[PDB]
Amino acid sequence: ARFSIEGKSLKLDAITTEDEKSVFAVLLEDDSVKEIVLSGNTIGTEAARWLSENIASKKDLEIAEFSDIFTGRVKDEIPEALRLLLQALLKCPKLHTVRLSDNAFGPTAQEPLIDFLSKHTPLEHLYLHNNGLGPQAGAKIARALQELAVNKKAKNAPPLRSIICGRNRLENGSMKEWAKTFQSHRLLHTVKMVQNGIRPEGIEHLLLEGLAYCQELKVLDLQDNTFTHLGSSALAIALKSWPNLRELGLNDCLLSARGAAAVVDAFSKLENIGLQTLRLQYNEIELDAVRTLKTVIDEKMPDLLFLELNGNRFSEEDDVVDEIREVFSTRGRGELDELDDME
Repeated sequence: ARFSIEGKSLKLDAITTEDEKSVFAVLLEDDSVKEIVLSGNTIGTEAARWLSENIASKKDLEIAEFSDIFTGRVKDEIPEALRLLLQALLKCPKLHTVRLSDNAFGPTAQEPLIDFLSKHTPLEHLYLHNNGLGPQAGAKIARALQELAVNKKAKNAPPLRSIICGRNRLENGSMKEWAKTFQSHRLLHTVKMVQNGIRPEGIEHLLLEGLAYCQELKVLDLQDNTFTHLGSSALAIALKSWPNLRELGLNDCLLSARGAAAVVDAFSKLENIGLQTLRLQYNEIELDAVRTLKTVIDEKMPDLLFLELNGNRFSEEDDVVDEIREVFSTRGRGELDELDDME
């Protein structure tokens, strides 16, 4: 059973009488509830206390979509409801996916968040995007998630599979911590830390000291973070570590021209590339690497389906473009994006 009040825009400081008889009747009557969507409403303290008691009873709850549930609330008054909700979830043994994005978590709201994240061993997919964390709080999430690995390990719990944490200003200052968090979770399948303001030295460290140890990695998205030649050379080295890589997201990462050359040259050296999606939008990439890429895709990437090169430093009119297009045509599979905004 799936319960949703999504986008109902409810200013719930508490749970009324008919609001309890006409809104959360299913959540208050059904026990086999497997999903709960509270996204798009404002949850006050009292309401949170109500839901908590009606959520801890759902022993088969697996998905908790609680993104966007505190808009309008005073940042430092959210901790009580958060704690009440997260502590109720720690009682749901089959809860594998938790989403808490689009929620402003100040340093205070971070305590119950940290305790929960460090204790919920059944967690497999976490979504924590756009919470205004920052470097300080970012390392706290990292650190807590490292405690999760230990608890999971002692309890034989399933491994963490997804980690979506972007648009949270993690930047360079919390990268030594995440590297450690990825060392703790080497069975990860999806990782997305887009738009965090991470810079060259943080990208390099994160890739080589962290992600590189994640061999089951299928999807990696480091969209909108500064790579430069440094970060790029660090990727060129990490690549060989992900034999199961399917999607590599690198849009707006300013890999640089030589950066991109180094990255393309790394791929050329990998055999059996099961890669399907390659995003290289706005990376200051120039013609020469695209020509090299052209060959690499044709000879070394038989499963490619999506290629993004818009915004780079070569023109759609260069002959390599029609060459690429022809690789797809002949194969009958794969597509290039529209190059309408080149440099």
